Amino acid sequence: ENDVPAILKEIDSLVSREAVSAKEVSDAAVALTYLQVKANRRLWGKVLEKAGAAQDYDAASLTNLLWAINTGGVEHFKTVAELAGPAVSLLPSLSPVQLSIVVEALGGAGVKNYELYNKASAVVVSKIGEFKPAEIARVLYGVAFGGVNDVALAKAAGKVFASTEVDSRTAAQALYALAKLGRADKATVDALLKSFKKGTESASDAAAASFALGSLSFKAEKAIVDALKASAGDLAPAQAVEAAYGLALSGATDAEAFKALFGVVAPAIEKAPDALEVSSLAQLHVASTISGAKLPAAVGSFVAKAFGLAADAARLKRSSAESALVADVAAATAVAFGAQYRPEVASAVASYVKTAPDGSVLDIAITKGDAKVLVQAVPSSLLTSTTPAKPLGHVAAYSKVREAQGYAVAVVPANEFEALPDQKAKAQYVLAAIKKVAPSF
Amino acid sequence: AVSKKEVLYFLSSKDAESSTAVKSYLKSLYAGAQVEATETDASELIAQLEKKYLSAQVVEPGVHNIALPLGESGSAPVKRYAAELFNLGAQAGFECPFIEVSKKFGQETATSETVKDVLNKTKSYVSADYNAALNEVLSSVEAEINGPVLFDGKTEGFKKFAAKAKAVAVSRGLPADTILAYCAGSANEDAADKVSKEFFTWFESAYTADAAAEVKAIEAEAASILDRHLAKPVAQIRKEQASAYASLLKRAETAKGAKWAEKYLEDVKAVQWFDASVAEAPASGPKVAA
Amino acid sequence: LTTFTFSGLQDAPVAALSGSIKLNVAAKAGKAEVTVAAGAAKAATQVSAAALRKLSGSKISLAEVARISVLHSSIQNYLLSLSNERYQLLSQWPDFTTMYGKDFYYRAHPEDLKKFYDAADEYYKLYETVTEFDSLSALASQVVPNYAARRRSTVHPAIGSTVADGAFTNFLLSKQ
Amino acid sequence: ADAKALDELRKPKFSSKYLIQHVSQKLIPAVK
Amino acid sequence: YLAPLRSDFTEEITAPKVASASNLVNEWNN
Amino acid sequence: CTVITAEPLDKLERVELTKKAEKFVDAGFKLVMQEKIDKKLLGGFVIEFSDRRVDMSTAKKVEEFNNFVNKLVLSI
Repeated sequence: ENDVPAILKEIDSLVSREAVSAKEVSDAAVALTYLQVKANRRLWGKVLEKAGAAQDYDAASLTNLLWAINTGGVEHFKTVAELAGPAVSLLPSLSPVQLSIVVEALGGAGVKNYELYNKASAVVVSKIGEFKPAEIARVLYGVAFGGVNDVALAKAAGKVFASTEVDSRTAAQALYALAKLGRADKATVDALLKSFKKGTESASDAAAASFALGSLSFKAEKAIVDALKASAGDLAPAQAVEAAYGLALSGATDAEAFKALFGVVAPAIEKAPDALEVSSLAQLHVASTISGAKLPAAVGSFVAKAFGLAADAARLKRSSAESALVADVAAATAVAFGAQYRPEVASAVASYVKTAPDGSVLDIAITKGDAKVLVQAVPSSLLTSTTPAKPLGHVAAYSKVREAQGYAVAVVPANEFEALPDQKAKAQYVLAAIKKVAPSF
Repeated sequence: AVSKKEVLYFLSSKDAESSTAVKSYLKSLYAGAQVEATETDASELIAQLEKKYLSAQVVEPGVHNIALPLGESGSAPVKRYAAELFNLGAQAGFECPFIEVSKKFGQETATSETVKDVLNKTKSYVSADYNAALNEVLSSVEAEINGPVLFDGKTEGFKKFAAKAKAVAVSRGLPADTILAYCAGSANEDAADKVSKEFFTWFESAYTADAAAEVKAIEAEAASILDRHLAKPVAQIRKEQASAYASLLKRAETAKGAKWAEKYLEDVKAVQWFDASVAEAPASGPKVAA
Repeated sequence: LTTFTFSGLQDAPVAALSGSIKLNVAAKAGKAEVTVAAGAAKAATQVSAAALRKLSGSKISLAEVARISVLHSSIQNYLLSLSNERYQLLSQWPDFTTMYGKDFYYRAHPEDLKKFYDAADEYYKLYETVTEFDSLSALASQVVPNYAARRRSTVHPAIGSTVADGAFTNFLLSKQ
Repeated sequence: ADAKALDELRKPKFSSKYLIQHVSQKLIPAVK
Repeated sequence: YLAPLRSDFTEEITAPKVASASNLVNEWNN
Repeated sequence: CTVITAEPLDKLERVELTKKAEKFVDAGFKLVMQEKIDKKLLGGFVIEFSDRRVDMSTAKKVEEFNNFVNKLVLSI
């Protein structure tokens, strides 16, 4: 009388014929996510095939389909980004809850459609107060994760996030959107952080808020970390790694919470070492090295290799406005230790490229006897997008993990470095930054 | 095996035959093997050549996983196609395509002192119509100055050239002012996002029109090939396709021991497996063990 | 998809839309009882808000199992959709089997009769070659290598003339 | 034999990838 | 069904070379 | 001689230049090279011996490099 696989056979027979309309496939996807059918991939694929192939789409069926795609955890870029046609064409015809669901579920998959996000931000910046704050958090999430660095929406959303008290889930979505934006406006993040005081109804709430606070590098909140140490069973390993990483970047000392988050990722790595991305293994190594927590003996060395792999892959695919910056900083660092002509500049630049202990290649590394001083260049991509322009938390992450390898990381940001008029002022700034961390040089 | 620099491009890659190589290398590193040192050598020519021949090993399998939007009406399939090409370029180590072709411009003509040598060295990376229009604007400025228009920017010859280059740019349909205000930046963010929200709408129209032109070329090529092929009798079609398949299979059976011939034969056997497994159950499709 | 999702049991679809499958939920405050009716089978589970947030922790990552490529299957799908448009005008050819009898053979000029019989033979040729569907998979591998050599650029795969013209106007109209 | 995998069937088959690899394994050592 | 594998790059950013519309529909309608 | 460079000469760079260019005159010859400037070269130098032209420049190096690669990619 209550049988799940028989109704899954019924839905599989439903979306296998020729004449599935929009409402039928939208209903099939909703009834799939209400039944938690992740074990059966091909039935989900039939639903996505008939959802991409369908030609009619009204507002309700498209909204329910995008809701089911986002909530079911299913990703397929072709069928999701080909739903943006019905998203743009019905963008007047969507209610604010529907427009929020549509733009959030299309921003989740990384759909690079700038006209949809531009028009949705325009509609939500004309009618600001009409949207409930969860809806403006969803539109902020969708415009932030779709590649749009829209900041008019960010300030006009932070006004509402500071005026009216929002939910924990709404504030977590707002924080994660601001972390992808890279904003670090303390006046609105601190207004959003009062919502994390009643306890988190979901573990993804506290995990995403911890990652957002860590990536903007503020602090812990004493109730996010309690929710994480209380409910780290409802986290995927790729989610719990980002939770521990956002805790360690924010400066947390609660090693019990790191034990809780590590005891759900380390059985996942020991079960399948190939299940997580190398970026996630680097985040696990940074979280395990900064907070002083421990790992198993086969996992600590594994993420010790994998952090070197992730730093090398970030080195090789450098954006070549950072490569000119590293050449500039290495030239000013060669001059700062005595170089008045060009061949000694080039021979001192070509000697700063010594190898790290874990296998990675450090661009500027100086050894005077036993003292290793590294210089880090932070171009614009690892800076905060607001006008004070402080570096992000991943910068301090790399600095604090190289400090555990024995290096004195003199971080040189490029909001200040490229404003100096001559190369001698750049050598002055590089020596002032090296003397600040290790004045023995 | 993987040669320790192929693995570094494949971490952000997501095609299957590279993802299995990453996962095999990480399974090798899990069972007590050491990660080699990344080579602190290979000066900028060999480094750029290694980039050129390592990013192609990500671009080339990543192209064949991107379905063309052939014969689709609307603006969203073309935007999906160009968005997938953007994500492939971002996973292959390329930058934003605007930034990359700008870097190619600044790399080709770092030392061209007049505007004619800039306009003749990057003739290829610009359309020949826009290059011919810039040649006629340059000769219209040289008809007044009777000197080579200096590629300096503060020279009044270059300013009188730029006041007509902006004219031919807006005449070509592209807003020069929006692009210039974006790439020169601005001070306040409340006026910088209002030029970003015009430059990126131009940019979305730009790559949408370019990917749509590529799709129109593939549509016209497929229509030409089919309208040639449907004129033939059946037996000529069958024997010429069997002959071309036999010759292209003899090209792979001629080479032995090489990796591409072996992978070619493994892919032929995988295609025959696909045909046999569809034949085993045609209403359900190929057998995928989950 | 991203790492963290923010949907489930909140502004959700409360009801189904089409008659092929009927859905109803129980909009309580803490949990929710669902019931789904699709024809002969009936299903009704009970899930919580903390059970849908565990759903998007594992990503499905749907991918297409194609014969040769997704690219080659897209080009072959287009070639078959063109061959359908040729077939749909071979479907409107007039029937010549109703003019084969000998009250049409002997009332007609001999050269016009040879021309009519050659027209019937030409229709059999055209209809037997437009339905050679096994040859489209070999035709679509002639469009593939030129296209893949176009996307194997030294600049960028997605690059084209309009983006290069805009960046050339930016590079030209700056200082030096 | 039959029903291989999913991550073995998502390989685009007749991409080049190996003539690019056969050049890059014989050009880069011959140019260093 | 199988293609000649090429290992070469395009250097220029050129027009996509739209071919001419072949005359099969007019010939078959005639 | 005539040393055609890209940047004006520095004191250690000049003595390294007369160290590297000394291996072309086939004795202990004291090259009394003259200096010229040429922004078209992207670094390096060009010796004009007034009988021969020795091209240690960078633009010639990248042209010979691209010719070598475009000669090897057609050989494979």
